[PDB]
Amino acid sequence: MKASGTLREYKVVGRCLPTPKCRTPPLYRMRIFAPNHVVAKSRFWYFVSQLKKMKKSSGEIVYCGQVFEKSPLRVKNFGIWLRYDSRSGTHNMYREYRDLTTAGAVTQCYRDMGARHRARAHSIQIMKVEEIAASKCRRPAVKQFHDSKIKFPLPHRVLRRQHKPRFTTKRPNTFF
Amino acid sequence: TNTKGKRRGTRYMFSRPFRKHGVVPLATYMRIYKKGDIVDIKGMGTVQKGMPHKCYHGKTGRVYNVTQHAVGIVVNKQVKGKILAKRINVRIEHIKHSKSRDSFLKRVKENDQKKKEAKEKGTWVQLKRQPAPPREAHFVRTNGKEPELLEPIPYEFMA
Amino acid sequence: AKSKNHTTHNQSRKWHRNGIKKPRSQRYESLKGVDPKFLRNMRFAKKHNKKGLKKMQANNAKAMAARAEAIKALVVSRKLHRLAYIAHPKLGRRARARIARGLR
Amino acid sequence: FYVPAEPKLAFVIRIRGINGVSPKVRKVLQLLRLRQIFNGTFVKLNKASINMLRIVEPYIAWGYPNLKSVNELIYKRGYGKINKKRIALTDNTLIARSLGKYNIICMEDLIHEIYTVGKHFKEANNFLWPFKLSSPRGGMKKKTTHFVEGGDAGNREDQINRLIRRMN
RNA sequence: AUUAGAGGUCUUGGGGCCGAAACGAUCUCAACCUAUUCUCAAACUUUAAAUGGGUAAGAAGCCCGGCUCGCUGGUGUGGAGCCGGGCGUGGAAUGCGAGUGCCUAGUGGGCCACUUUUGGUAAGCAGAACUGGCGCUGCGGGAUGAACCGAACGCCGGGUUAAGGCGCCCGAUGCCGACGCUCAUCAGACCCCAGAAAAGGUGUUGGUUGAUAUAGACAGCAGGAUGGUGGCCAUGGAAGUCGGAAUCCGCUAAGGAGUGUGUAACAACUCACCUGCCGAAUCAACUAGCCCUGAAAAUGGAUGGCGCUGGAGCGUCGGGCCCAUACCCGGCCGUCGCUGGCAGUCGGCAGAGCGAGAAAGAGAGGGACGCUACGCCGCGACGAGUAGGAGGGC
RNA sequence: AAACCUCCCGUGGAGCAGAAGGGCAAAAGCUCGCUUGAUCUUGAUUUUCAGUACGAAUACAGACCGUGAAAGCGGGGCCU
RNA sequence: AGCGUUCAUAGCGACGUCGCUUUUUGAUCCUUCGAUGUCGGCUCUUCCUAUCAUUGUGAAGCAGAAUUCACCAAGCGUUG
RNA sequence: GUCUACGGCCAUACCACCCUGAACGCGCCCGAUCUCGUCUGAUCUCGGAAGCUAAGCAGGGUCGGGCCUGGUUAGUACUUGGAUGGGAGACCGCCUGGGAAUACCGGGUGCUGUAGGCUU
Repeated sequence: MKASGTLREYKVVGRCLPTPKCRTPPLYRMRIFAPNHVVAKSRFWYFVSQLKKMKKSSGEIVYCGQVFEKSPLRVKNFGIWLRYDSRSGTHNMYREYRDLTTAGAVTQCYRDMGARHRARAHSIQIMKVEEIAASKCRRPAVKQFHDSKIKFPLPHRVLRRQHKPRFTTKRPNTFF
Repeated sequence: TNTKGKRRGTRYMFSRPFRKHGVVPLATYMRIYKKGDIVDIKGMGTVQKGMPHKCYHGKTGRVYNVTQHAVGIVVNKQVKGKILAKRINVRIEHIKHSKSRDSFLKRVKENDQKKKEAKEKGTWVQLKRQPAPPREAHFVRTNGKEPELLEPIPYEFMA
Repeated sequence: AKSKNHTTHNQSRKWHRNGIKKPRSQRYESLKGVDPKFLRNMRFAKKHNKKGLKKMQANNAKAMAARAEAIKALVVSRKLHRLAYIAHPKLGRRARARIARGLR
Repeated sequence: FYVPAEPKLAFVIRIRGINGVSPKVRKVLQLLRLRQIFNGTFVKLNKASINMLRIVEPYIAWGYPNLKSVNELIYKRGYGKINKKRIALTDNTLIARSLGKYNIICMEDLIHEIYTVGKHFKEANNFLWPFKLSSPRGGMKKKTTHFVEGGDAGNREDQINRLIRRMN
């Protein structure tokens, strides 16, 4: 699964096909973070095949729906539990992020896991996403934004649009 | 290079199954074989007379000649880019009736049954087999219970 | 001055250029290899088949007569199909004749 | 929950070339009439056909065609195999001359027999010459890997329509 | 093949031990047996896959009736062979015109790669299996290149792509690209591929686990650091300060009948331990990223080069854009196919038609061109090529 | 400790000329009795294979026999 | 682990294990058999550093002297 | 219900031990003249019918061994196809499909054809 673009959260629920032995098998629900719903269904079977003795040939998807954010206008603190794989052995991690959507926090994690540990998206098994209260966060890079009177400047404003007047006259100003 | 011995590399092919050695069950001997019977070949090591060559163990042919103790079979043998329907004389012990043809013979009966039947009724009843179709649309009831959540378990070093 | 010993590298490709054709199937396969005692008698059964010829045609004449007196003892919407009946070239001729009086 | 009926129709497109291809894969690809790259065709799905698509899944990119995707394909890129000659479907008499014995006497009849897989899908679908689509305007993600892993091959279920709008 | 202890019995034996001696006892030590236990097998195996190999999916099939036989026999029994008749929803999917016979050249040095695999320390080594390549083959990309990636080629116009790319060489990011990581006095920079390991870092970035902390943390800076007692067995002499059996309480926020440095023991001090301020994560052990050490060769020197450090580097990703002989549309050439069409130029002896979804009759009682038919015309599809074969050459 | 006798347990841990593998328990082993199918003669087929030979082998058929109460079995050696 | 009176690491370092080099020999047989003149010395230039000396320094079981280990380093020497 | 004779499948039927077996039957058993054969009437063959279910045999039992059949092991090991995936390598992850075997834990403990009895 390539973590292409911004991921979306899908609610995928599926079950074994009915056999004459068990008429109605129980339903199984998952929260999948995926680019599109087609790769969500495949990534669903990846996990179900690990926890249950089920395969796509013996099962069916009874509902493939996308779950939306209940508060896309509130800054939230997200806790993520991963299961990534290094070049030597696998590890469990607990990472915190600070975003508006759970799907946005998860994609924030794939890029960060790819930058910090060179872990590619196919080796990560995100297992739990919990939006935590600000008092219960642990990582300090997130805890420093819990301030009712947060205040800071933008010190060294890197010049953008540095090619519009490609040959200008005045030196650019980096103070505003 | 390898040898060209007749029973070369048949250490397990002609061996008897586990705890199945000893005298041969007599039902194999009292088994009729008409001409044109589809027959699959399986060499048995207990009887060394009339064994088929190892290149026919597992192949299936049809009977064309019946002697006192053996039958003649016409088997297809692939020889470097050409098939040869060649004749072998194998003794009964290395022979079974093939059940590959019977499921067709059985299907012919219902086809011949459901043709004279439902003809006077007029109802056109499907005869040809059809592949497994895409399954229909149905409703899945979640009466009461709600689908339980699945989450990947955390890793923990086994060894 | 050694060399390659043996290989079947290109052979499977060579075999399938003109196909691996199954032997020519043919009804009435030859009777070579059959038990001589069975074959010897089988040739006698053919040698005397004409002996019962008058019995054959006599029992065959009544056998066609048997079934002779036998059979003689016995002997999605309506709108679109309506238009398909008019649009038929042969059996719609008498149907698309009101149209001749329609423009008149 | 309401589980919809799993689809009966699929549109298959050959996305890899003709150089260095397995003998088993090559045989299946010509049983689907996909001998050129970017050649398309309709396939009715069942246990037999699906397992043929699993053999050539690195070489094709199939999915479930939309109704509009069937319209544009038949209308813009629809050529009939009349007397073993690729002839453009310019008027209905070309269809009725060949598919009349199945009450298919117009383009709509043919589109209906294709979309809702009918009793005469085989004869109708075999009447169409394999669609010769153009290269996909806008590019591809990756031709060599499967769709789910960020590529283009395999089953992209309903996203096949976006690919048809660009290839057609 | 093989490791280890257990539980057994004299089943026997090894030195004995009180036995002259005695399966009587005695500790034994061994094998032996019974339960377990560690570790394996190309030439072992109870089990046992995936991939794979046959066969079947009808008319040459089914179902009745009758004859023939010297074969076979309780028995018109068995079987086979013959006639005759009846059954067509053509009995899975998909695709596709098949069958068959002559004559026949070249070749019979091969090589490479994924996966499997034998010998070998290994090899751009030797030998196999499977498929695909190269050879016989250009083209886009990999700077360069027999084989890698894309894609196979008539001659062109337009469009669009693949694999690759988009600081400049050099077509395309001159995006208000996104999020991070990294400083190298040897940085790094893209399949094949053309260079590095164990080990190590208080470089930095994340994680895991376990401990102290607002009955106030850790650094730093200072003060109390005793009372029973100068303890009982001890030494000429050790009082907490040389060695070992012992190792409690009052006064208290705390002090051990004691952690180093010194005298024959003393005096003194520090230490464990406790308060004052500072006022918040400190400490430990791991782990993984980038970087660094490990890291030495000979002409001067190579991420392709220049150069690049708010990347032109590394990871994860977006839009946009660039172009192959590939794909799409169009033109033209040729080949192949339709075993296509055309003798109907049927004219005042005239009547101008067979493009029409539907087995078959426009049935009787003065007018361009053309058709060297070995000609002319219309549709489609297709086009690499060494050795070799054939045809056509106005 | 091993001579011979007896009982018990004994799925083959023995034996079957030889290498190894397969096969075998009222036998294919061991011990006796009678024997010469290790004979005469056509073709067919398998194995190696070019689907040619030789060798070896498998099913028959025609004889003549052996053995056994008999069904049968036997034209060399349980098979390679 | 030890050696080094004492003291693992001043200098060493077993049992193990990871590499580098192509100034040794092998292994291979790719190039050359219508020929690439096949041992040494002599002569002469240049390059490498895995540094013997010399410059500048670190460490010693460095008192001095002498000698060991290591660092930057191939500028200049290395003979009769 | 059950047995005998001949069987088919050839342990769900075997093995160890224990219990109970009406009737018929099968046996043990009693003999050696004849048939036949042994060192030996033990076996084999033959002629019998006093005794007995002790044994065989049949049935049942055992937290039985074995066997049969499941669960678990485990979507694990392995594996088809795929990638300009990772890694210096050894090897590993993913995609697409297929998918085992012990230990450990359950359940089961012969079905059956022909012919003839007995329980009348």
